[PDB]
Parts: sequence; structure tokens; C-alpha cells
Amino acid sequence: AMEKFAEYALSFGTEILTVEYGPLPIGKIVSEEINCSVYSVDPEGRVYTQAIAQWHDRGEQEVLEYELEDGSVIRATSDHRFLTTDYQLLAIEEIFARQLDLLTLENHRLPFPLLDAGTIKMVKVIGRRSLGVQRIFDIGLPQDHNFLLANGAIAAACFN
Ligand SMILES: [Ca+2]
Ligand SMILES: [Ca+2]
Ligand SMILES: [Zn+2]
Repeated sequence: AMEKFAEYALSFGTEILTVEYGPLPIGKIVSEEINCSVYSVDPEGRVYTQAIAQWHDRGEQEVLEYELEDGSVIRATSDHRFLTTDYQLLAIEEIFARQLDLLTLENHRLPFPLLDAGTIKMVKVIGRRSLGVQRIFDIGLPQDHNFLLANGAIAAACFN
């Protein structure tokens, strides 16, 4: 029984897919407290949008750059959780260690069923390297605790 999650964080350059501005580095969003909407998935698999509720500058620390099978990367703390194809939110290091698949997403269109729209891909983490100390951040959302990155990966949001 998990007491709580680690206070994971994303590196400055990690781009979040915003509705109003498209891909934007989380560092910019937080540093400038940019009000915009992100895409998230609910417990029943519906993809929908929600406005950011909290902007947290987490300071700095050692971060790793994980490389995905399609060449994209995730720059974050090793314990940052992401959605897998089994629909579990697990640390990126676990996904790497166990070679699990990240569940990624490659008129009115929203909200829509995750499995019946958008190009769904099953992407493994093929490696990682250290980027040294970088500025880190996270954002809090008013509803579900996850949001889509520009590379399609679904990241866990702040639980505070
Ligand atoms: Ca694959
Ligand atoms: Ca892509
Ligand atoms: Zn936070």
C-alpha cells in the first residue's frame, strides 16, 4: 500500500501540448505562469481538456534524459510517473527497467475515447543518460492528475 508518490518533476525543456499555444516547455509555462489548457485522460478513457490550476517551480537537481523508441525524449526525475499500456501510472525508470510500453497519442473533436481517435502508439524506453543539474517543474490540474506531452506521452501531474 503506497503511502504517497515521490515528488517527481520535469526538466525545463519538456514540452507540454497546450491547446492555445501548441507545444510549450514546462519551464516557460511555470516561469511565466501561462494560463492555458492541457489534454488529459479520465478513468474511463475519455480524452478531454482542462485549464492549469497550479504552477510550481521546483528549483533544480540532477535529471535524466530518457530516449523513447521513436527517438523522442523525456527529460525528468527518474521517478516521474507516466501512463503505460496497462493504464498504470509507473515511474519512468520502472517502465525502462521492465521494458513496458508507454501509451502515447501520436467540428468538435473533444472529448473523445482515447482508443477510438488519435494515433495510439505503444512506445518503449530504450535508454537514458544524465543531463546533470537542470531547472525542474511540475503543474497542478483541477481534475485528473495527468497531461499529454508534445511527444505523445501521458505524464502524471502534481499531487502536491
Ligand atoms: Ca513499440
Ligand atoms: Ca511524435
Ligand atoms: Zn507541484
